[PDB]
Amino acid sequence: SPSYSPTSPSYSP
Amino acid sequence: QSEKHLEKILNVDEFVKRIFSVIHSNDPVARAITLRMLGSLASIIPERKNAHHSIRQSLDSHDNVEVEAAVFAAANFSAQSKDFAVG
Amino acid sequence: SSTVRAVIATLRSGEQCSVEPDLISKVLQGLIEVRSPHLEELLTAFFSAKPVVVVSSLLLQRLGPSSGLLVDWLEMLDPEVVSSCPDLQLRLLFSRPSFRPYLLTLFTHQSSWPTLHQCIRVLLG
Amino acid sequence: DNLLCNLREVQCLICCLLHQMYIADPNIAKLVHFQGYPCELLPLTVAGIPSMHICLDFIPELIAQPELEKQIFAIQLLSHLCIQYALPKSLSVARLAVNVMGTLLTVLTQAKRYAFFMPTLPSLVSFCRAFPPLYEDIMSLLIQIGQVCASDVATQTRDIDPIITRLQQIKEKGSMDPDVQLCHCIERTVIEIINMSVS
Amino acid sequence: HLALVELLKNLTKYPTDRDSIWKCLKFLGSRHPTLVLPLVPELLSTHPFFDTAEPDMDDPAYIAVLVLIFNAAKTCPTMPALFSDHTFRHYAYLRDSLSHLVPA
Repeated sequence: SPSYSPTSPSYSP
Repeated sequence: QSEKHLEKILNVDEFVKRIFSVIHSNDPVARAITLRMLGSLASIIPERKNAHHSIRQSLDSHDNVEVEAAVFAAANFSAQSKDFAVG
Repeated sequence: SSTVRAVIATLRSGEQCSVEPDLISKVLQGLIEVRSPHLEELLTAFFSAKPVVVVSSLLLQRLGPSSGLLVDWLEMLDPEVVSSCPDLQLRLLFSRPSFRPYLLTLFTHQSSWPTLHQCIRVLLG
Repeated sequence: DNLLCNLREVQCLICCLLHQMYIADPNIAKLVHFQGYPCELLPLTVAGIPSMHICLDFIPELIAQPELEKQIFAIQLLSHLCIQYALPKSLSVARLAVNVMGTLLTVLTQAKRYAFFMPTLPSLVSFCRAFPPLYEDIMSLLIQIGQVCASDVATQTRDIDPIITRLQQIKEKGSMDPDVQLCHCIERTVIEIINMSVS
Repeated sequence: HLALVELLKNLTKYPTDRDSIWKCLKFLGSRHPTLVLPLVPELLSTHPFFDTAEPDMDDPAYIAVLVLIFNAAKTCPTMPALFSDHTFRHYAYLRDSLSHLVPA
């Protein structure tokens, strides 16, 4: 996604 | 507009978590809107430490809208939490 | 009080005269030291009709509670922070004042890039 | 002074607008990078626009384009993207770009070899900086390019004859022959790679 | 390292004891500083060249690792530069939140 950095923490539902 | 009704949701953790997930967005506008969400939700999440850390980190950002939203969120969280206020 | 009311009326009606900036500086210093309540009116009437030198020389010199009005004027009558008579403004900003951090905060964000570059050249070299 | 100028603030404002527009439509970013822009803007666009990491999705598609300028721009863009984002997929695309350059060494003609390898040789320094596992591939590729480019130096008579100057020291950082210019570019790129890896 | 692995799997098996386990790792880091120091690249998933993804904060295994690491770094200032940027951000977060465990 273009809105998040590749090193940003992932979202786990 | 619905600040008096958001004290009666009681699934606070996952709701705040899925809002808070887009504090990590590279968009400064999205970060600003999330800071305004956190300040708007400060009545029902005092002493929520990741929100405090996000406000503190966003206060030093280089984007003016994000810093203004962090100031607004800090003004809201300082009214609802004394542990946020002391630091 | 009567003379400052007369001077206010004269500046409100009449136009400029022989300014004699040393006399203006002495009068403003005297009114500051006696804490006249018409100081703001006198500054407004004086600067409505080189005020940078006058305000800078007043700030460089006790001012006490009247320093804030002079700082507001120096911010407002001088459009930049260091643009006219720069020696006095470098003495205001960097020298061996309680209002100095406000002037530094202005000069960092209000002055243009050539002025900032000239300031760092004269400050370092 | 490239930091305290009006140009820097204008660049930051334009980068913010381009970040917003790329978030609003990543296809616009793909179309723009397929069109390409001058490579002087590449460090500015990669550093200043945080949504440039999605360019790694279509850099494999961009490097397959028939036009040589698209492949040059794809390699130059991946050069800065690998410095900005050292991803495993960034390493995969870097390996792909190294293989593409190795293939285009044997596909392109001598004039095309010059016109392709003169801009894309500085990208190998960034590829080595991001991915130290790429040292073997980059050095084998550089040996191949240098040995190819020494042969057509030997083919024609030369005004400066770099074959004799095989024993030269490290030099300090216009009408010369293209093959000799390419040889000097290869030597300069391995100099920067060795200097970077030693430090 | 074996003690940390057993404490982490105890934390997984019993999440209620997270405060006591964090106290354990604080005392283990604070009193065995030099021994934790070579273990740091094995605990924080620090690739030598890859930019690593930021670990999920408020995940009790990851705070438990960080409490061990930061208390080891207090008495040994020899290698605090092994931290990445997000580890420094998490250090600030834990100093703001768990200040009775993580030291300055």
